[PDB]
Amino acid sequence: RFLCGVVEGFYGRPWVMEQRKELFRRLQKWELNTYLYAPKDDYKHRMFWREMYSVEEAEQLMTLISAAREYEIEFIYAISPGLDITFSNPKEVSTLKRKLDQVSQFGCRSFALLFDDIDHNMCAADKEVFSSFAHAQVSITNEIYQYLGEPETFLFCPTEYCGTFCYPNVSQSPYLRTVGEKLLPGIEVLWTGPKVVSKEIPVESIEEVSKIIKRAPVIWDNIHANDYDQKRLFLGPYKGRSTELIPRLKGVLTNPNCEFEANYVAIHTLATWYKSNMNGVTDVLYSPQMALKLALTEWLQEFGVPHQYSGSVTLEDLQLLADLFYLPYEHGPKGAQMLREFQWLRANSSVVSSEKIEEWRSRAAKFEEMCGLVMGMFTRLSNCANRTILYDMYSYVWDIKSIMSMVKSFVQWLGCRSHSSAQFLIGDQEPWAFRGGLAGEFQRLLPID
Amino acid sequence: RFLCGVVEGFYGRPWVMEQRKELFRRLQKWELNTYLYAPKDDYKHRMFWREMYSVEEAEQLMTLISAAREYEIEFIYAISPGLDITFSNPKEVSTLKRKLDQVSQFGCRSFALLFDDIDHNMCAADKEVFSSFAHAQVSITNEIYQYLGEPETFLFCPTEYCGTFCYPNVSQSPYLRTVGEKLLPGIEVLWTGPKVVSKEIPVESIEEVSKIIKRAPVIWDNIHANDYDQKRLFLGPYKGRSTELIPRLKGVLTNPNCEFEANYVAIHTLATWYKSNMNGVRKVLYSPQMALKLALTEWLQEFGVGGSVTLEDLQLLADLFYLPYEHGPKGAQMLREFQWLRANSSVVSSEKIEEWRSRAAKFEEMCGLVMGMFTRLSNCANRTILYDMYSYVWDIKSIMSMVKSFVQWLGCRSHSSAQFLIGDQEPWAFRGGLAGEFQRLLPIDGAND
Repeated sequence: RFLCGVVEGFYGRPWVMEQRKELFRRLQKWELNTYLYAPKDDYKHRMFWREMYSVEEAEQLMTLISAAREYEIEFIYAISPGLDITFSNPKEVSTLKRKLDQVSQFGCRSFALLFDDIDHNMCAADKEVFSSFAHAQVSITNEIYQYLGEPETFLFCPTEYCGTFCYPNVSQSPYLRTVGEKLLPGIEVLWTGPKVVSKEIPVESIEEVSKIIKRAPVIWDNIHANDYDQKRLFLGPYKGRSTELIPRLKGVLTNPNCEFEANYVAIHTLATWYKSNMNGVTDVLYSPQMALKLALTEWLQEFGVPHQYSGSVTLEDLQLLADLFYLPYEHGPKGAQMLREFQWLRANSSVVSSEKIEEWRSRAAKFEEMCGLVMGMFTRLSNCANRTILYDMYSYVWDIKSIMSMVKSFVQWLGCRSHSSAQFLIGDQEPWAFRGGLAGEFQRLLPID
Repeated sequence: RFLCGVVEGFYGRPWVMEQRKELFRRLQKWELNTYLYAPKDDYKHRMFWREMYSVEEAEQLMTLISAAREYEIEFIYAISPGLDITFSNPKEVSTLKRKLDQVSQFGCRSFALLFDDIDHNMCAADKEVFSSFAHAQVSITNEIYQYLGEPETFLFCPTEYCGTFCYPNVSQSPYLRTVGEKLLPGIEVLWTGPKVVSKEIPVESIEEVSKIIKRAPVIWDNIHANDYDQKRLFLGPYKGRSTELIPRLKGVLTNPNCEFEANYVAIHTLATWYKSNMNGVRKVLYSPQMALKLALTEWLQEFGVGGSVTLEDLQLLADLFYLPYEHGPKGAQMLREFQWLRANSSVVSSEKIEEWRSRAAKFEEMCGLVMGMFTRLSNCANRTILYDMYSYVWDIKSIMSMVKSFVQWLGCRSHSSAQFLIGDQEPWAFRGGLAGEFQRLLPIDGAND
């Protein structure tokens, strides 16, 4: 039993039920088998957890679970009470029991309770009754696990769910020691990696946290998570994770972008990565570039379902789009090539000599060709017939077009200003000082590398 | 008489029909009377305008027109033929006639021809039949206008509508002379301003346009439109417009933000500019500050069901996202305080450093006010208003917290190391993506020769 699926786990704009039914269709085509419902800004889930659903909310949740059971996807209703809860008071425990009982009647078999992004200080009665935070949380998890008759897949996310959040280490922390000692063995734990956003989840960190919890954890994976930076978007493949982590784990649950239609690659490459191996003890039987190419090919076929009726987008346009928006700690090959060409062009911009003028103007012409490629990419993407995918990522491609036009203008200005032929950079483009709207001003007034 | 209303005329995701009915309810509540439907990223309006409506969206447009007529708002179905239109081809004119005629059979009574961003001239036989491009546009506008038997309100938007678009000057341009002579009266024109964002439309620019168009223009407002960057919104007043423009104009149409729920303040302050100030003809009196206070009071009344949001939070929110050019008083105060502190940064922790610490204490207090504004706005009952503007308040929250940590490092500059915090966020994990990196590498005023 392996829990390979998608956790909705971001902040702000939760998905709609039609999007989740399309997600359940998408997982069943890709042989994935789980879905963890935990949207942080759904107000019946986090900010108010004592409040019960209405009749229409129960109906849409009931048909959501029915669509999941139709599509062989294990719906896991999670619930995060940790912002305001008295664990010592049994009234909050019984209210949580009532809420989990009402969601039991909607057809849910798998459940979870989540304790994330909360301060480590407790109440006065919680400090009076119980010794530490982890003892109270593991007593709540054991009480809910006994109250629901020990479900087959129950998930528990700790407050120190990554390597930076736990102190002093992953092994000397008293929190993970209490969690590993006092927990029932059928309850799977959640984990993220060395950070909240992990560049890599190495094998040895998984093995030492499997020592400290005495179980194989399920990695909540915020690789393509979009909630911390809403100016960014990630369309890279499922990289940074070795294929030998599958026998050392109980599940991989990816937390994708806040926009649903930008998540074809981020779930399909996870499906290809899970299809690499399933058992047995720079990567063997998995290439992230080949999984990225397969994801973009199937996504181009998704684009071609309405095609052009009611130029079209090509595969090279999608590859440029994925290379422009790749990873929280990486860019694409084309994006890094454009970065190093612009850094070269602004290096010797002030003094350019002969053969030096020849190579400068040739690489400036190559940069203008790449700028025309991104203009053609945006124009062919805006002429597509799948309108929902266009509306989900219109701000990002609009922002990269509106930046790259002025970058193309400044490279044309530098081509003018290599020789003494008057002009000004102000006369080429107006030097605006209001990008971001008092956020980019503070961002540019803050130091970078 | 006067066409004071809202043009839904941006790039991005167009609004759904139910929030358009909510918009019609708000326009009925604020004594506005117009709505210019022209969403530029719609696959039936701008591109593929020749395609007839389907058998499931025709009833949606019919119910939208009937909901407009219920609240006594003039639905103006604009159409943008200017992508691949052949003006001299009569079959294209017949397809345009059938397309407008099927909206005329949907109950729509006002129509508009829109010619934005088509300033490229005609070609082959199209360019030689007509003497100028404007002659072709006013001839097909007169043909459509007499085909419909002269409707009461018809709007012709040229491509030379911006003051910098008209070449040369305003009066010396041949386009505005051809439009002002060879177009029939009763077809009112659309004029944005001396700029495309229109910081200040004065009386004299309106006189210089009205002497060449021989009528009064209905003024387009991109004063709160965020379709050019989509990284900020605008909650400011209707600043930059004299009260005496109402007898010299035929209408004012406001293009608001692409997020619908952030448009309460801008449309309401337009309403307090019009219906509370000089409805009559009078050939300074409107206070933008009191209009902003009234708009924020009514928006606070919208915000109720209880997340305890106060009016100081909304004044702070409107000051954080204020105008395309200006900022709020509190936002400019925070920016000038932060640049004073980063200019007068203490080497170690007499007179200078004490005043520095006092201003740093006030700065961290108002940063905590920003945090309180976000955490009270996240607890509001009406979730859709939160979901529309979540990215902007999240961005300003995270940027304000990093700026507060940088001020905390600046208070102990000799003691602490690795700048603000070494937490693998020195590029803020490449904030903005490639758009942010190329924007920071653009020489606005830092590397400006």
